[PDB]
Amino acid sequence: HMLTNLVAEPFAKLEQDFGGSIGVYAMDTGSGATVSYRAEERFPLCSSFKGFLAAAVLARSQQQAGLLDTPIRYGKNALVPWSPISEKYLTTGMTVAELSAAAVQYSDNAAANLLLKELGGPAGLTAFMRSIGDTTFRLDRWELELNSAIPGDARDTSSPRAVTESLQKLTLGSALAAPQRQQFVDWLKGNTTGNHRIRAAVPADWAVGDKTGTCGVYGTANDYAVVWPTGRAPIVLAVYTRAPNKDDKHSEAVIAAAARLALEGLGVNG
Ligand SMILES: Cc1cc2oc(=O)cc(CP(=O)(O)O)c2cc1C
Ligand SMILES: Cc1cc2oc(=O)cc(CP(=O)(O)O)c2cc1C
Repeated sequence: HMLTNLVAEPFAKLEQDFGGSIGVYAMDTGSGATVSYRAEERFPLCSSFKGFLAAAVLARSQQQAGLLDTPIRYGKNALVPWSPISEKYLTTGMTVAELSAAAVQYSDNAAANLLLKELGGPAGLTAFMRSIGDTTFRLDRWELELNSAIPGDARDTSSPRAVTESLQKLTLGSALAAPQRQQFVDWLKGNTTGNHRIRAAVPADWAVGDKTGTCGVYGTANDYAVVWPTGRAPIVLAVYTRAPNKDDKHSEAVIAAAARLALEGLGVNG
């Protein structure tokens, strides 16, 4: 409770300047200390579900040897706006592992939908999240409909706390077997879409893996990350935003600033 109180007022001022709501949960995996701000409210996942999607693929690969190297062929009708990798392999197909890397590191929408199909759709990803003990996460729709970010709509949402707890289980805990855990971490470390979010708050000498989400409406965007500061245990954190009006713009700078405050509250000099 103490650390959450240290940064309560700065968080309130930051979201007031932003003009919306900011939700943050950050966990120091060494001491167990946490920082919360609106950490139990639901926020739209936007593309951030794609990280958990890749983890679910990795979990299935523990039971289905050769899943990762399976080729997937698809037609032009599988392409979705913002499919930067999968459009370049339309005429050849891609493997499940390549689709997973594209979904994580480029937020590729066609790749995400193809992998959702393999796992049984939104309910199948939700079922995987239930299997690791996450009772908050829900995915309901596909790309791009899941980005609607309608105020008060619980579809395609989770909470910053549940996102962080599930991220910890998959990247540092025992939810995945050791080889799959490191592959998930490696995919997150190679993300290309988050340079202006949590990574902007993290010194250059720290390792970081993250997954972004941007809904394109309602000031709604997010990022979650595992951060390895030098000389101490890793930090896991999630920063989610939303705003009341459809035309409100998200802010990457606000996400970076919220990450800075969370790390400061935890006592992580950065
Ligand atoms: C995609 C997926 C969905 C799942 O939904 C479940 O209800 C239970 C599990 C764990 P399992 O029973 O297979 O050990 C589960 C796993 C994956 C990858
Ligand atoms: C609708 C939409 C807007 C986006 O605007 C961005 O600025 C960044 C991305 C990639 P994301 O941050 O979601 O990983 C993005 C994705 C979608 C579907």
